[PDB]
Amino acid sequence: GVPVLNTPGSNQFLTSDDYQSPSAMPQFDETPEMHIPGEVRNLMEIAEVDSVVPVNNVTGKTKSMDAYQIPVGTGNTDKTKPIFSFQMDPGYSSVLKRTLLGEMLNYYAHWSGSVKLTFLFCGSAMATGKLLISYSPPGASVPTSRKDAMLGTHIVWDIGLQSSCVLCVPWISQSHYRMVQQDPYTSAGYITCWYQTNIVVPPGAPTSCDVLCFASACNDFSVRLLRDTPFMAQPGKL
Amino acid sequence: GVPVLNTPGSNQFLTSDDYQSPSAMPQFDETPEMHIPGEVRNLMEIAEVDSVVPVNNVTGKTKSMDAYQIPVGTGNTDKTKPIFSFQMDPGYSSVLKRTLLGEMLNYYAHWSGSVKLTFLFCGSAMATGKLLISYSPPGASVPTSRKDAMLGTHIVWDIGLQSSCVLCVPWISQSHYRMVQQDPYTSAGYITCWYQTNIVVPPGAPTSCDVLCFASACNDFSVRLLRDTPFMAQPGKL
Amino acid sequence: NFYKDAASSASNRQDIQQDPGKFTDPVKDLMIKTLPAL
Amino acid sequence: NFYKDAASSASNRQDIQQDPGKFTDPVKDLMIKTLPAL
Amino acid sequence: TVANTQPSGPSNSTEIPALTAVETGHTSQVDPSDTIQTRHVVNFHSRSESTIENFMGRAACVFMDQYKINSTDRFAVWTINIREMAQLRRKCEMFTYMRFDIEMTMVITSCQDQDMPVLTHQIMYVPPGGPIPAKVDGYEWQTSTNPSVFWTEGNAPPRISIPFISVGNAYSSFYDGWSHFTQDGTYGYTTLNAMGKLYIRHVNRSSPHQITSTIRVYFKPKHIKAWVPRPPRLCPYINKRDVNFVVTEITDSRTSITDTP
Amino acid sequence: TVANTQPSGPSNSTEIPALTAVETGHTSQVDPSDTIQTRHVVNFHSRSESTIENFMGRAACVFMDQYKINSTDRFAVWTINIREMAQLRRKCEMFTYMRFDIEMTMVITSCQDQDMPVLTHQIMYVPPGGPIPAKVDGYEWQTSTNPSVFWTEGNAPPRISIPFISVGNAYSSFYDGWSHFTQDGTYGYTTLNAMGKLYIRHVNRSSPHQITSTIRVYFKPKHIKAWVPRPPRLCPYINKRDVNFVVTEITDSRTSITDTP
Amino acid sequence: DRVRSMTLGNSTITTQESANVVVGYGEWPSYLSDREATAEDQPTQPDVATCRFYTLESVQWEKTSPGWWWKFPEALKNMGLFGQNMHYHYLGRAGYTIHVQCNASKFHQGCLLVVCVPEAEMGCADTDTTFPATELTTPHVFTSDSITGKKVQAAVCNAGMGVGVGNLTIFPHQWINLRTNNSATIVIPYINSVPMDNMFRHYNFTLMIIPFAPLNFTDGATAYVPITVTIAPMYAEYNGLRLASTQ
Amino acid sequence: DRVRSMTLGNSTITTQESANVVVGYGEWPSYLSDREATAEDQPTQPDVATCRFYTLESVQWEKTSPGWWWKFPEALKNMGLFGQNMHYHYLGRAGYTIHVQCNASKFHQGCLLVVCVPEAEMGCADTDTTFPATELTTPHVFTSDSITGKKVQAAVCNAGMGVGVGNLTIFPHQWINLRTNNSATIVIPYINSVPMDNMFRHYNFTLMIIPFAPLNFTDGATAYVPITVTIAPMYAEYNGLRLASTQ
Ligand SMILES: CCCCCCCCCCCCCCCC(=O)O
Ligand SMILES: CCCCCCCCCCCCCCCC(=O)O
Ligand SMILES: Nc1nc2[nH]cnc2c(=O)[nH]1
Ligand SMILES: Nc1nc2[nH]cnc2c(=O)[nH]1
Repeated sequence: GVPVLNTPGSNQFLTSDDYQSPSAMPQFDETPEMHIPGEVRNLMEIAEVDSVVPVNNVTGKTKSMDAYQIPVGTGNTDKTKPIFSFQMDPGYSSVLKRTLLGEMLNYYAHWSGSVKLTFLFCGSAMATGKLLISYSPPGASVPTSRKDAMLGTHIVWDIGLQSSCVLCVPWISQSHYRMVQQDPYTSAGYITCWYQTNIVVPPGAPTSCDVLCFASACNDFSVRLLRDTPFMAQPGKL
Repeated sequence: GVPVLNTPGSNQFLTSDDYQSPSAMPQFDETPEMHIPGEVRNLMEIAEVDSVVPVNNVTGKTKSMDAYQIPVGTGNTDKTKPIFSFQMDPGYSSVLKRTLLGEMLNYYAHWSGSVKLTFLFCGSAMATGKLLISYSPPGASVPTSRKDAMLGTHIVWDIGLQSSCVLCVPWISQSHYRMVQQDPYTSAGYITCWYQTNIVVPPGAPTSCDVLCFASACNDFSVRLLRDTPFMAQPGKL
Repeated sequence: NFYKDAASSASNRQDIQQDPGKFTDPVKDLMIKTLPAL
Repeated sequence: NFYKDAASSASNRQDIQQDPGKFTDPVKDLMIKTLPAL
Repeated sequence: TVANTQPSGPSNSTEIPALTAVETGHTSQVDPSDTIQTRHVVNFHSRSESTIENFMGRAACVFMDQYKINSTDRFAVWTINIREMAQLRRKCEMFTYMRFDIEMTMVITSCQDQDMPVLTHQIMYVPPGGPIPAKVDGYEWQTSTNPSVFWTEGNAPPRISIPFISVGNAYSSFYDGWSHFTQDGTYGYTTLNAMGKLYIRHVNRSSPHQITSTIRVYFKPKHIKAWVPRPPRLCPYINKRDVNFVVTEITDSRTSITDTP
Repeated sequence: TVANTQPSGPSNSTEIPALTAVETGHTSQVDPSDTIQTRHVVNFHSRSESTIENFMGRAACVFMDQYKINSTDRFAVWTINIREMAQLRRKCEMFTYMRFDIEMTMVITSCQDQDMPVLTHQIMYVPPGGPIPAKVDGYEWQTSTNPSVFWTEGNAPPRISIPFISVGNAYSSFYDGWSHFTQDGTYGYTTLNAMGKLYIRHVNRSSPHQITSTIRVYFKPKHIKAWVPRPPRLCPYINKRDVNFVVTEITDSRTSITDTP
Repeated sequence: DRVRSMTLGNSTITTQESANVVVGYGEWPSYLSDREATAEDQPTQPDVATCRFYTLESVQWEKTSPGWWWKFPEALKNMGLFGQNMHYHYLGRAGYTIHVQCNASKFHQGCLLVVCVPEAEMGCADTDTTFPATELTTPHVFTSDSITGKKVQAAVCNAGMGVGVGNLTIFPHQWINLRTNNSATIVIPYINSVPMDNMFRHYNFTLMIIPFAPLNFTDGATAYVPITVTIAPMYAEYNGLRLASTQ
Repeated sequence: DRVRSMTLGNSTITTQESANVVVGYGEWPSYLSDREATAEDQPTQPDVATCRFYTLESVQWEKTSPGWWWKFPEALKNMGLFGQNMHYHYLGRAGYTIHVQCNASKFHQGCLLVVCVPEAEMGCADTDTTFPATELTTPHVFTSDSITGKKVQAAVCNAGMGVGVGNLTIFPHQWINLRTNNSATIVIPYINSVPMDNMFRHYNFTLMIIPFAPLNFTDGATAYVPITVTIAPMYAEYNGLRLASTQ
């Protein structure tokens, strides 16, 4: 018949291909389509949803509930010390690699866009305060004082009726994408929190409160290169 | 010539495929088409035809004619006991797996639609009666009294000149299809028969009559997933 | 159709026809669902 | 499309749709970015 | 698609859809819309996979036999019939008359009981009355007008299409009749089964060791027209040239008429 | 493409984009254009590879088992489920309900534990309730209405397409419910998993030496619709018929809340 | 619509309690058309000499009688001119109005299945031999047991052809329920894979009468309840004149 | 926009410090349409007898209480006519306005996660067995430890279904922050792979209430701070009448 020429790549099985294949069950009558609530068509729909961030994942608090809550107190000591501090890259950072942002990000090799950190204050209604949450791009060390941390993209968050604040990490990068894995060339900055003034509490209210942290993606967030997740780590037959 | 690429699935033999193949006998003059009466174009044409249901398939009556006839008598005893009772699913039920509905249904894995049970009364012309044939969807046990059975989709059938009645099982299912094999997730209900009043017979007529049962599909009946029948069970070379 | 012969063709699975009236009700006198049978 | 069956077809990778409004803000009363939440 | 269910309400009238007479040879055309109260539901269910073309249109095994390389066991012969194997027989013995043209697919697997070079097979079909070979160097094998397929191993299975080669307007699965006009001789469908023998051999002249090939023929009916449906077979398939049977129970038994699991 | 970043300037007003309330179940829709001063940048970045069709549309291994030539270890059986292997399970246990039709690709590699002639394999699929073979000369293997693939070695892997064969409007990865109506019997998604067994054997009758073939099935979902997203699995996959787990740390630990590398 | 009359070729049939006639597969029989014919010879069409009602020998229906079967066209040989045109012609068609009639009182009960099965290829009693032609063709009776020998396997559950006897409802059939009707009329068009066929060596259909509900009556009612079969070919035509065959 | 009222079938709900109601996945529940239905029987729609607020047993919230879960629809059995229509019908839908309410002072602190998880398939405490149905369904409590036995693994970090408990924010949920609101209302449309499903053997969703920030207060404040769940089905309809099931 028509003369054909077999090129390289014939009779192979590439797993990520787009070919038509003969149906095993011809003229099959599928079940009629029904409207189920909550259809997800893109995984960046479910990476842009908030998720509580285990910031206090110190040794002995991870397999508990105390990993999520950030201890914030009222006192005279250690008000020139950070409240927390962690890497901003949501893939390898030991704080936000497990969030919904970090779970959907570890199936990918490259990522772009702005992430935002939402801080819910879980104190009493009478306890008021102000906090400085700052982001500093890489190139220098971690900010060790509040003076060095207020030079980065920060926010002074007054705690009142609203009781929640969003720090949008503004995607200051050299390149268009960053590696999800940890490499020096594309490493995100640092997210530190500081006491702007203090937490002030009335005589009868509990003096030890805690901030609850969130993290999600913005509308310009995208992931770029599919890979397998390292978390599952199957040992053998189930 | 034209560069081609051999995809997976080449040089295989899928049994249920739709390909063109070279004719072994080219320019063959087939025998002219003739009109033979009774052309069947769909197997649900011949599953919607009635067929006598061996309801009385007790041990010792199956390899006989007494399997088809349902004993209905005139007496004072056992009028609060069912006349018959069986599973409604026509694939695995030991009563209607062999009917024409069940023979064409066992070539398939899924089935949908309403089945209907037709009851022919084979008594004398002077003997009259009333019967309650009920269908109860699953979720509860088998109805043990006529009070519990008249809560399902039932019919009170007066026996007279017409002498035949159709109980349409109305397809009350959770899903669009049910499994022909017996699984708990998609199991049909129960079909029980009861004495509404009694069978009343004149002095000279025979006091022991019997009801003859039928079963067929409705117009909304369909089968969905082709498989092999388990009945044939070839042992070896013929 | 890459062959001239008609037997050397794909199976016409697409068409769906049916006439169950020649099996379920082959009777001469028409029987109405509503009316009594006799 | 070289096959009649719809399951025997290429993956529709090209289409890109999304409705993140049913997950991020599923609230009844509309919440403006500018205004306070309560 | 199948018929939708029309909505009905409570009815009290002199019309009786449930009341029927089976003795009229008539199957009642009633729906659940006639007996009980129903809602309007739109049935998008189709009967596309219950048609005769989809039901019969799957390749079923019809013949297995061995033939050895390096006598009469050197090649195979089948004298074509559907009745060799039980599962496709029960589908074809479900219609009295049926008109179809089939393509056959062979699955030829050689097995060693010293290295086979490569095996090439010949599947020669002689129409009825043709010369039959009695040897592998028969002289019959040259196929001047017999259709024949040459196949070397390691390739796709040999598929060729066959027309409707029956003398009559349809193949007959059943023939309640005799062979001779005096009502004598062969009884049943064997008389009508005049389709030629099928001869399979290795075109390799010999082999250093004993190689036994087995062939598997897979008929798949297409362009199918079936007439006069009949009930499926209940009892098994003792013979190939006759519908003979041992009597079997019609259905699986229960302990009581009320007894149910 | 993704949304561009609009230019903003210094702002001093009674509007507060940063101030939110998480307790409203509401994720703030703010951008970096609301918190800080930004330049106008045109984002040509797309979300084309994060879609469900691109994410799930890669062929993942779902089944490996051996079957030998020359008993019940002569053929393989799988009773189809996604739960055999952990990596595709975590992608499918990420959505509660998901509706897709899959094509399966087999990778069949025979290995010797005297020369194999050539190996031809049969992958027969019985839908649920069909006859199961208990032997290689079962009689079940002839596939009158079961789908089946015949494959001889040295060719392209056998790829065939499968439709959406579920009873329900979607496959359910999770079923928080029981099998029986009395809340008894089998718990979990096992009750819903009614997809037939998959039978693989050598159609070669025998072999002079012991040959052990292994099969690798690769499902690739396509035409994918997914509903009700749920968080990815944290703890490992102890069983196949149930989501049972040993409790594990939520995240890797640090030494202090301020401690950072 | 219970009274009915059938008049064919000087022989009429009167019934007053009957179901309506059942037309086999919805086709009424007719003569062979010019486009579906195969024999270029002028066919013999004796419409009134052969297409008329022929009454077979009646059979006694008892409490334990299993059933009966006739094999047509052959059963109609040496009966009138319909059997004479078989012996002189090689080909033949017909359309067989089958009128099975069984009357009773209102104090008798029972239910017959009058079913016409095309190509009821029977089965031998011993599974490894073949049985003579006198076994197939006083109609042969079924048995409520298992026979052995050089005979047709005439068990009732497997109706002779090896199927479920309750599944014989797929064929054109009626029921004689003694409370409703006392007759069953089935019209059978010419059903065969061939336009004309020989009437001796080939049995186009068999008539099976099987009591699903057996006959029952108390003392005093008439014990002799006979079943009479009245078969009338329709649109019968013949081709291939020759010397008479001796059978 | 903090005050709100919900009136269903003669039962209204008043709240004065609350977030706005969260509609699960942006779909408000409704009756089953004619094109997406599967059962051709007229469904029972008792809109005022069943679609009303039912108040479950309140639970005490302590400084060390891990959490609670209910399993609906089943938790609403034998409660009003919504539970009676379960026992007599085989199928069912609803839309479950869930109003979780927990009040405190301005001197109490704490933060609950009120999350509705569809198909919260739990995990057994011992990884090789199966646990009875009384384990799943006084709401079952989580534990801030690891239990062992024939029980559901009710650790809090793995919320029972074996995920990160901070990642339960993907589901329709609210927070009860005691400084902001004292109630959380979630509306859940009928979420299932099937148009109607049985309400006994199948748990469409579970209601998990998990304190991320624990309850804390000094001496003098009220120690007994209860959490009350007020669930009201919406657009509930039933199909498949039968005898009452004994469960
Ligand atoms: C190498 C050439 C091969 C040609 C093989 C020709 C096959 C003949 C056609 C098959 C016979 C089908 C008979 C069916 C009869 C029935 O349905 O009972
Ligand atoms: C040789 C023929 C092969 C045919 C194989 C049929 C495969 C059945 C379909 C795969 C089942 C998919 C189940 C997914 C359920 C889930 O997502 O939890
Ligand atoms: N008398 C009569 N002639 C026909 N010709 C075609 N159909 C019929 C029929 O039903 N009755
Ligand atoms: N009352 C009310 N009815 C609806 N119907 C559709 N959406 C809505 C809603 O949000 N509120």
